[PDB]
Amino acid sequence: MFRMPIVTMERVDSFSAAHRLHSEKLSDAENKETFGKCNNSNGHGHNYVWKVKLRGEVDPTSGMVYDLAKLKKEMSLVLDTVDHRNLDKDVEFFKTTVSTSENVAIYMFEKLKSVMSNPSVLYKVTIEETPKNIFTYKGS
Amino acid sequence: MFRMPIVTMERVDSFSAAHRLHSEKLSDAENKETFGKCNNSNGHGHNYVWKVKLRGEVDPTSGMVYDLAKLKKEMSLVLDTVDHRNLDKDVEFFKTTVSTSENVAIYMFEKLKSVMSNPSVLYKVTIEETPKNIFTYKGS
Amino acid sequence: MFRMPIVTMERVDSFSAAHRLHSEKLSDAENKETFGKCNNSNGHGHNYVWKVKLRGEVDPTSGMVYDLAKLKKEMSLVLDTVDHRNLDKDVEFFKTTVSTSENVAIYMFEKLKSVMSNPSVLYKVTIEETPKNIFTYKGS
Amino acid sequence: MFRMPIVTMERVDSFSAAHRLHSEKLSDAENKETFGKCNNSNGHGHNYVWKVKLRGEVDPTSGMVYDLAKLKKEMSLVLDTVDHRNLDKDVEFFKTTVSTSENVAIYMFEKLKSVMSNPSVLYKVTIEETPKNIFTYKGS
Amino acid sequence: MFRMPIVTMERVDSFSAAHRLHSEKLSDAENKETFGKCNNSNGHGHNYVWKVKLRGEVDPTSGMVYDLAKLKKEMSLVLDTVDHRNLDKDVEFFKTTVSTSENVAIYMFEKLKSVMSNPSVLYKVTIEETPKNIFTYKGS
Amino acid sequence: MFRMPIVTMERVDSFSAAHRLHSEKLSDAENKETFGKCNNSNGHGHNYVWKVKLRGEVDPTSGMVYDLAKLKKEMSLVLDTVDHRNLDKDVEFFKTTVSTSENVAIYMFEKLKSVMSNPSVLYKVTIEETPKNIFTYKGS
Ligand code: NA
Ligand code: NA
Ligand code: NA
Ligand code: NA
Ligand code: NA
Ligand code: NA
Ligand code: NA
Ligand code: NA
Ligand code: NA
Ligand code: NA
Ligand code: NA
Ligand code: NA
Ligand SMILES: [Zn+2]
Ligand SMILES: [Zn+2]
Ligand SMILES: [Zn+2]
Ligand SMILES: [Zn+2]
Ligand SMILES: [Zn+2]
Ligand SMILES: [Zn+2]
Repeated sequence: MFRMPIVTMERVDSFSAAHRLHSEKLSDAENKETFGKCNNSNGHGHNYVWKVKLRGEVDPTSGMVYDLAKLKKEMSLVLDTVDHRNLDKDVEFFKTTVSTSENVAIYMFEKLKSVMSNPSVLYKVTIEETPKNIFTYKGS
Repeated sequence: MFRMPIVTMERVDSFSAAHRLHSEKLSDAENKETFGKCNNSNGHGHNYVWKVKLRGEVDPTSGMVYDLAKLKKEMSLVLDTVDHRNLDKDVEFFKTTVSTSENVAIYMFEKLKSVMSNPSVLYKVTIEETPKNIFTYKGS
Repeated sequence: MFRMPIVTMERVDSFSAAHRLHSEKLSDAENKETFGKCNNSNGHGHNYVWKVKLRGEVDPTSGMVYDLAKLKKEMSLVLDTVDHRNLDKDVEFFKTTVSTSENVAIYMFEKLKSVMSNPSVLYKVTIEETPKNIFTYKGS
Repeated sequence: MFRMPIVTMERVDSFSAAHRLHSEKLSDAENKETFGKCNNSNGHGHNYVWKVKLRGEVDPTSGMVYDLAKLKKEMSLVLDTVDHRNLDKDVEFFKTTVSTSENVAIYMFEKLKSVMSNPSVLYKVTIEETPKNIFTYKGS
Repeated sequence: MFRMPIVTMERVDSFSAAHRLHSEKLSDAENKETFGKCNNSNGHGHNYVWKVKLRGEVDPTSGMVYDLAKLKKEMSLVLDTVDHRNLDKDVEFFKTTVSTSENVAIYMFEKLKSVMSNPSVLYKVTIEETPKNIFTYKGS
Repeated sequence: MFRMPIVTMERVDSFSAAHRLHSEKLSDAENKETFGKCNNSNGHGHNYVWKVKLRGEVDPTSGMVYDLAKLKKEMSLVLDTVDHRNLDKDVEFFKTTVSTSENVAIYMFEKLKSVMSNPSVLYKVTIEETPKNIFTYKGS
């Protein structure tokens, strides 16, 4: 056995979605106060940038940390759940957990981990809600 | 009189909004066929980039095509109508004109022209629905 | 009849390709002198950004200058010819016209025009050879 | 004779400079009112993005609108005048014309035109004072 | 008690400032040699990008690592000290510590920490002096 | 002695290169299957973004983690080996190690470390093969 160099591989994609920040554990007034304009009753939306970062040994034969073709398919499966959708209304997960970008990052990390051929190399998910507001999550 | 150099001045801002592409002049099936995933019943959303381009003589005293402080205020007035809103439900204009980015560009151009201290220098509006889909409008 | 507002619609994609700048109408020395490091005998490469800009009346029913789904398919047909290829060796056109980005812009414009469902709205092609070197072409 | 396709070629570079917006034709109070925080007595600064756009026939032999190596040298000559400098204090031109980005665009266009091997193809200069504030100039 | 997922939240803003790199502990010649063109006597300037990264448990009710509205106000307080200013002349801190971007990152981190409602979640500051030169600091 | 604040300094540059992903330890069919379109026999290419990140104590006199002028020269030496070249054919290293971006990141890290005046501060190399595919390496 010979341990190979450890490298990271990150793949960037995006999805467009609507949402409204509204907690079922808060009153109407509290939701307005906590979430401000993000609580607009008819919602608003974002192009979310999703970056998926893997870390692992370089394979000596393929030269890859992970098969990009395989990652593309797995990421597509996750993106299908959220792209051109309303997070709070169309995605079961967000019925019971507020759709802040913190919680979106967690959702995407966990859903991806659930579909991956080799989930052990999943290292970090990034969600950019806008170019100015960036969230990351590395799991438990 | 002495005509001064003609220069353009462009200012970039953004707004987050939800929408759904659905024409009242189309059947449900036709809307699905025309608009595809963009017709998702609960909508989706974008961070829209708005660029406002002015063209005019440079003022010999101030060195400006237009007062940026004034433009910022006028652009804010327009952005207030759409930011963190649902275009089709919250903005009267989109009740009767489909919220394609073509029509958003027209809306923003016309609304801005309506609030400007000097609307004669308004030259072009750009809307980037995503980084990959860009629309421009120069008026009548 | 009622002429509708004229708007532009631009769609951005990319392709990765190898090339070498070498004219069959120049000597070896002249090619080295004209093209410098771009004449490296084993070639070099770029991620080329391709932007396709259309201009036309907004449709009153669909709200679109052109059907994006249709454009995506037509652009794919063109991109298939160049993506992950060697321009000078794999693309017949470049056997007899030097693969400068000027000539790539012309190639992509003409090939796209050749496959378009409605080529009359094609307005401009942009090729970014790198983020710093940008070329555009509007046809004859 | 055979007229060749007309293509544009644009090259992007940058320079870092300090400035203060202050007109000798305005009083202290007027300068404060016209220029606001831009009139800060000790100045402020920008990374200015400079884009130089040329337009002309493609050469049948070289495939180029202009020799990029030559443009790089000519642009360097202009950039030497402004990079890591204070516009108002170090550049003679700005002693008598206010250093607004409108006037910077004009300055760079004219200075470049003055050093170019083939100035007839110079088509447009862009200055981005910040990513949000963009100016262009096409000459007389 | 139940420990919640740990997520990062990063907010990006910018400021324009002039500076000159000049150490009071170096001779004129040494300053020229150490700092080169950055020692230009009348200074130069940058649009500095500032990114503020927080790390902490997601709140189960609000879904947030930190209140963005609160962060915006706190970051504004820091930005007021440097925006449209000359670092070395207008900001007391830089009279006695050289205004390299390393030291700017430290300054902004410490000043922000000093005004924060909950400074325990401050994790990292980034300063981009230009798009090509990036500095980060995580405190003591 | 007094330990100074630890800060990172990162410098971004780029190079254009051709390559083909093909392992000498795989059959023709296996190479096609492993590498797909990346195995195109005449190759393809990328503008690779290279970021070089250093980490170390801030110098109390210069205010720098490292001399940028020195880093620029050292990075140039590495870039000379790959810019406007074919990785697999022109660079000895890639004759025996597949030119995946994982292995490019390792190559650039090790080659830079080999030429650095102070290699102890080298912390991380990033290679962006395209804007969507990003690799990093921190050494052994
Ligand atoms: Na909302
Ligand atoms: Na975003
Ligand atoms: Na929809
Ligand atoms: Na956008
Ligand atoms: Na070559
Ligand atoms: Na490019
Ligand atoms: Na000032
Ligand atoms: Na800028
Ligand atoms: Na200076
Ligand atoms: Na910057
Ligand atoms: Na290949
Ligand atoms: Na890249
Ligand atoms: Zn939101
Ligand atoms: Zn949409
Ligand atoms: Zn090339
Ligand atoms: Zn300024
Ligand atoms: Zn500086
Ligand atoms: Zn490749």
